[PDB]
Amino acid sequence: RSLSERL
Amino acid sequence: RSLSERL
Amino acid sequence: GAMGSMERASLIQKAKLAEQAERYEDMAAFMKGAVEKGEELSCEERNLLSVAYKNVVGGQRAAWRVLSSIEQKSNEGPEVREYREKVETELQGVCDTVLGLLDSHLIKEAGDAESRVFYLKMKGDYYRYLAEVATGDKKRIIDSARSAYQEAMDISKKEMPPTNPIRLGLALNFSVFHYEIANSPEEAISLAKTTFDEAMADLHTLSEDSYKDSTLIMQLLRDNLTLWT
Amino acid sequence: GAMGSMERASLIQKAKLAEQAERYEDMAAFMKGAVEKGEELSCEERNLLSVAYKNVVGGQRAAWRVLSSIEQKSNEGPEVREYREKVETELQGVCDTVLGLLDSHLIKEAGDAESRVFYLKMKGDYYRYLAEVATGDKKRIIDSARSAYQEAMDISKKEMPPTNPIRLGLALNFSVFHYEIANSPEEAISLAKTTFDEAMADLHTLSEDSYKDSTLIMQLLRDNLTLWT
Ligand SMILES: Cc1ccc(-c2cccc3cc(C(=N)N)sc23)nc1N
Ligand SMILES: Cc1ccc(-c2cccc3cc(C(=N)N)sc23)nc1N
Ligand SMILES: [Ca+2]
Ligand SMILES: [Ca+2]
Ligand SMILES: [Cl-]
Ligand SMILES: [Cl-]
Repeated sequence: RSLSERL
Repeated sequence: RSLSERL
Repeated sequence: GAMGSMERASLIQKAKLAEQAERYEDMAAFMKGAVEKGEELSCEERNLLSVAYKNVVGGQRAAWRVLSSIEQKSNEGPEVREYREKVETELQGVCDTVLGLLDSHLIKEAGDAESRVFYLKMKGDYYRYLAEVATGDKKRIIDSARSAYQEAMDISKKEMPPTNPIRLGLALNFSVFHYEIANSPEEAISLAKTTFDEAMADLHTLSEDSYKDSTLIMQLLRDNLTLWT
Repeated sequence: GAMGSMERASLIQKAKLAEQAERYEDMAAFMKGAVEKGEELSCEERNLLSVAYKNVVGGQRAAWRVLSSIEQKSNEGPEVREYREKVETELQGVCDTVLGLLDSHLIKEAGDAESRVFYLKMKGDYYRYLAEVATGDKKRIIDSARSAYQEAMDISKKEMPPTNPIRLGLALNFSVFHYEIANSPEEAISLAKTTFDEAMADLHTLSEDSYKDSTLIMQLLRDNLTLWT
């Protein structure tokens, strides 16, 4: 699964 | 901290 | 709501405490209460809001994926479907709550690029999460995510440098939207590459600390490009 | 309660699903509903109940420790105390719920050693968790934990072999009670050593799989003895 923005 | 029973 | 009697400053203080205690449901409720005071949010406060709800919906998404996988296997009693539906409904309620805060009235009062892009990106993100569980209506949800991301992109390209972390995280998530939701892997790859290359060319303008912030997000663009190609 | 309309078998099935999805609040609510059907619980069902509530209260204990640490530093506005109190009250409510299920009516219907020892140990455990946050009343809570553990120990020594995993986990947790709650580190060390040595001497009677189960718990006794001496 693609990586989205992290905190 | 002491280790207690695990699942 | 139940936070109507608590001071705004106390809600923010308790949101930060809840983060330290990894109590993200509490953190979200505190930040919802802070938003509902009606004042605009500072940069730090916007990020507290995002962190809280991202953690809540992230747990729900992970659970939904587990259950949906079990459900799909069983179709290769009603309990698996029922419980997947329960989690799904809770997830949709969280997304609706966030979208409601953005619509009443965070976005309309956001005039600076850093706030307006942040909120429009958030609107894209939570419609994307709704899209992940949507079945057929899925089309109008996808279009709503696309529209919010696109407006955010247009502002960010006009008003922010290519290394701005909000601009980078927006482009990252819009590329994920293209690849995972919109069945547009070529658009995803093109966006990730152009975003990465334009940020690379702007790094020379940055301090050491800003350089660290920007390159951390760029690495996620690169990791996706590795997975996608 | 809200689970009164769901079949017992469906509640158990959904508890297992919630475990797979790491939805432990749901898992606990499902198992509370199953208990409230009034039938005794099987060995597997008892462990589902324990896993669910251990995970719920474990998150609350971890949060409470973070907040209490922040609170104690601040005493080296009311928000830190207020929020620690909020988490504390929620934790106490979870413990009270579990203790209520044991008292109405799991323990009184439990006649076999494996069920009765399991439930009495659980009663000791949740009074111990109450003791961790109790201040002065703390004495009566500590005595209730001690009494439950002691009754469980007496049955386990009469009715179970020294390698029985329930007997081992009981002795482990009672030793933690002695060290962490009762200010009796020598009693804790003595209990851990005697428990470990008597289990060691019984390992030769076990199958490969039972040997693995028993030695895993024995390792925790040994790890505590290393920390305590
Ligand atoms: C003063 C200030 C401004 C911005 C931020 C910030 C920026 C991007 C992400 C993030 C996550 C945060 C959190 N998980 N609490 S703060 C934060 N932080 C500050 N202290
Ligand atoms: C048929 C059966 C009997 C007992 C157990 C069991 C025993 C000790 C701990 C534990 C945790 C469990 C869980 N986290 N679901 S089951 C379980 N399991 C079975 N399948
Ligand atoms: Ca191509
Ligand atoms: Ca001594
Ligand atoms: Cl359900
Ligand atoms: Cl509070």
